[PDB]
Amino acid sequence: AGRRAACGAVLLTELLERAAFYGITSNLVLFLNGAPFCWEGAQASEALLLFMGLTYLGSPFGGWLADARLGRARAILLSLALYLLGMLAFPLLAAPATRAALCGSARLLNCTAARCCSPATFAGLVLVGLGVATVKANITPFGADQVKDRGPEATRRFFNWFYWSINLGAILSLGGIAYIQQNVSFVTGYAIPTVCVGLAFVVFLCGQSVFITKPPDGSAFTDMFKILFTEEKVEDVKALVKIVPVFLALIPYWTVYFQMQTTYVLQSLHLRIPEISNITTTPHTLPAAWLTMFDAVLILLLIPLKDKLVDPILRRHGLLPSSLKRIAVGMFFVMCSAFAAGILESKRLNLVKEKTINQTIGNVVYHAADLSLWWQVPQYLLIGISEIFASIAGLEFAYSAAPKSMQSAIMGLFFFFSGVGSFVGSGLLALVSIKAIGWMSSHTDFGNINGCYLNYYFFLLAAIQGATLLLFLIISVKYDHHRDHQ
Amino acid sequence: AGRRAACGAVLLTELLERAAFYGITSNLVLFLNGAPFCWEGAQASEALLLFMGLTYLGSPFGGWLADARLGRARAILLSLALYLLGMLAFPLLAAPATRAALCGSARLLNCTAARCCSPATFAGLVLVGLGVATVKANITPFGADQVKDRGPEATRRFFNWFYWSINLGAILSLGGIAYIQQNVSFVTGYAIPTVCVGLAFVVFLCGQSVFITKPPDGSAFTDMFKILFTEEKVEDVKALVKIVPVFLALIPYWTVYFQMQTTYVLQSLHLRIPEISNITTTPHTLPAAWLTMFDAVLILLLIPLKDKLVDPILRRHGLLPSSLKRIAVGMFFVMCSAFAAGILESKRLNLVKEKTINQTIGNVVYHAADLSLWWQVPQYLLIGISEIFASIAGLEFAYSAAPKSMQSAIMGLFFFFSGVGSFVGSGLLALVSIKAIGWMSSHTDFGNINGCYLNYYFFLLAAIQGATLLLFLIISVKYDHHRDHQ
Ligand SMILES: CC(C)C[C@H](NC(=O)[C@@H](N)CCCC[NH3+])C(=O)O
Ligand SMILES: CC(C)C[C@H](NC(=O)[C@@H](N)CCCC[NH3+])C(=O)O
Repeated sequence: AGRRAACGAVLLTELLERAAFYGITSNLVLFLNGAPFCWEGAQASEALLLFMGLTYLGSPFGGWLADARLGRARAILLSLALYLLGMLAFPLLAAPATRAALCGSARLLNCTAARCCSPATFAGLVLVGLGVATVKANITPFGADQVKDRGPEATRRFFNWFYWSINLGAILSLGGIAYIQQNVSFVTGYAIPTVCVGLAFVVFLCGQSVFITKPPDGSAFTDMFKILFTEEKVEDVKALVKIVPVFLALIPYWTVYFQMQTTYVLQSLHLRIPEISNITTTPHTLPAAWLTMFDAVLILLLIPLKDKLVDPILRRHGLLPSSLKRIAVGMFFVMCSAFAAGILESKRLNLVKEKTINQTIGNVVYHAADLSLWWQVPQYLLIGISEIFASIAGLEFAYSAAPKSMQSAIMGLFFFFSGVGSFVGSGLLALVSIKAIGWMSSHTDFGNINGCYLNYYFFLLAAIQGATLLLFLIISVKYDHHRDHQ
Repeated sequence: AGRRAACGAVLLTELLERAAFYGITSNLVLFLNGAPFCWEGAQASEALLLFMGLTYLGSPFGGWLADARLGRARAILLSLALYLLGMLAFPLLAAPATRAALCGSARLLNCTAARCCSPATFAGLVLVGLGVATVKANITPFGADQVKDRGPEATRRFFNWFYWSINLGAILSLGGIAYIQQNVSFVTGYAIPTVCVGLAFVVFLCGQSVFITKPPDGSAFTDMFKILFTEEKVEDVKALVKIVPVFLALIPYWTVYFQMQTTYVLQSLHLRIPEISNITTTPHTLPAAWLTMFDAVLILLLIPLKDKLVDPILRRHGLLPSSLKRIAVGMFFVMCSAFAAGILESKRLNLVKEKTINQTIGNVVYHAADLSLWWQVPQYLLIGISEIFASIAGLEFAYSAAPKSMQSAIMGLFFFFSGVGSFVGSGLLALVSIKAIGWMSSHTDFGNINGCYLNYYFFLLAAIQGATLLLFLIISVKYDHHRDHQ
């Protein structure tokens, strides 16, 4: 022990940061379709798409800022400051007293009659995305540096609870904050994540007195020679060009898991959801963020079992000693869950032809089938086993396979390739929606999937995941042969 | 080279042996339901079940005979002699001139009116099964001993063409011999496999002059001490008790692949099969052995591609150096094929509700769907990739992981555990047919599956295969750690 405070402070900072981030993405589309904006669905979705795109693209640049110029701690503080500065825009816009201060004074109430307060919300989204980008690429290596002098097992044990805190903040946001934004006063609904950001900044500032920081290395990126003589700078390029194919093969894995995360909630919208006695009935409604947290809850339950039972057994039996093998196991569980979801959708698509029941979730009617929502339990347990096997392993791999000088930059490139996979998954979803292929071609997301073929999409995702699993297993052997052999 | 004749003779012997064996099992049920016997379907199926059971149970005993008493070459010759002696019973029974010599003189022609010539056919089946049992357990180690002094790569290359010859004899039997037994004169239909057995015996006798044999070791099994001091006899037990869990975990793999081999042909019976111009039309009919060889043809096509392209690349890239990893890859392909077959059956079960077409294969009407048989091409290509990855690897593993003194016995135990898996698969098929579970509960095999749920059975087989794949991958690491480390 001894360094328990330096880890707890980073865990709390990441928890609050993820809570605020999943608060801004849980009801942003519904907020843009409201009194102050009255935007259309296309632009409302494009706003969140550009937000996540800036978050993914900005992430590497945040690592370069934390490595070449700043010390990866002042970088986190500055990024959290820019994050908090952009967080006030949403409560200031939702408040009628300050909506006049932001831009004009929004008159449109029933959306009877092209964007209002566009620069304000766009600057807020840009600053929030850049803040999340610079934080996520610098919070995992700086957090793992607190226990780096104890061995890789300490970093893995820390990353376990790091992921656990990320999906306890996500549950606290999607469960509590989103329900507040959906049914009760909205100004406080957006003010709570801002308070979370402020508390995270304060916690990091107080924890700076016990953190073990590293001085910046400015003359590290200028020595990326590409024409072929100081030493220890050649190895930083040899250890960098060898980890690129791993991320390239992980891109389609991100594609499959992001499309699965979207389509799983989309399918959960079309199942029989039980009514909470007096929480989702009149005059309130059930938020969709709970259907989204249906998999963070399982992860939160699962992680303590892996850290206490699975990891010691696998360590004392010599099973899965490297992170790449755990990533392969996670991808196998991902394709298994995709096949299970395809089976469940094939069974569900036969029930909607006979009888459909109407349910209201997002103040909209969904024609669900006569099938309990708890039938998604196996398909969610499988992705729960996969993320605790693939995501934590990928994080500790990006932390360990990176050079000592370039860590935040490599983590930012990891998140950027994850975002590239997400965009490839969006393009794949748009590809199967053409007139040639009738799979998922009724309308855009959050609609009616009774006329679509989601089981075929799940089977295609499973086949793709299996192919990229074989590819990753092929390239994993070619990479582990240079870790302790060459 | 230099030893090309000693390998070609064993390949031809195995080819003819497998051809005769797959000739006796292609139309045995239809033969027992005919003029000389007029048996019922239950006893006709029980006869083949007991035949295969004696084949599987007898296999280890054949290895003990080839190791403790005989020299594994005289054992093969004696087993082939007993095989040929039991092969004459079927042509002698089918011939009207000798049917009176066998037992009485069978009068029942239209089966108007409890077994006729029961001792004759039972003794023939018993002797043929014991012959196949003693041959299969002694033909692979004796055949692999011709190239054992060149390295494991030579044994793997030999086993490739060994499997290729096994499924070229199977095609020559199911394609040519079964079509002769189905439409044209039946006496010659059963006399052809007997000629094949005689030719195999003659070929082995002529090739005995170039085979490299091993003297028998009688004092090898008496030293299986189980209470706990000559050396090299303790290692023979340590290398024997360690390979038992591998076979125990391979048992459910055999269960899944035997049930798949049965249900794949059963599903192929319910698809649109094109008519050969003047081969399957009046007055002839399409044999089911061709629908069964639909996967041996693909294997025959695939094997030369693996021996010439896949193996050199995997060798020069350090990929899959052990047989257990290839077995795991084969099991992964098996579960992938099971999922694909489940998808295809889910698509097929929706077409039979609208329109069904009638087709005659075994002189019986099948209500097939309006779906081409060539849609089974992916599900058969996957099992083709699996067998060339799992079966050859399992054979070379049973040959290499066995002690030098006990090889045929270990191969016989391998085939016995395969048969145990087959019987477990039969019990599993009988388990899902209870009144509680409506999966495959219309009737016995070779019937109507339009009222059954074969897609659910395929999904269950896929889940079981994945579970046993994870188990095998877990136990594979615990076994490879004592090959070159301990
Ligand atoms: C791999 C990264 C990009 C994703 C990771 N996701 C989670 O932690 C989820 N378990 C949270 C669930 C909320 C929506 N389904 C992350 O948070 O960074
Ligand atoms: C693993 C052993 C027991 C099976 C093996 N099977 C084959 O070779 C098939 N490819 C033959 C196909 C004919 C019926 N589908 C064997 O022959 O021993």
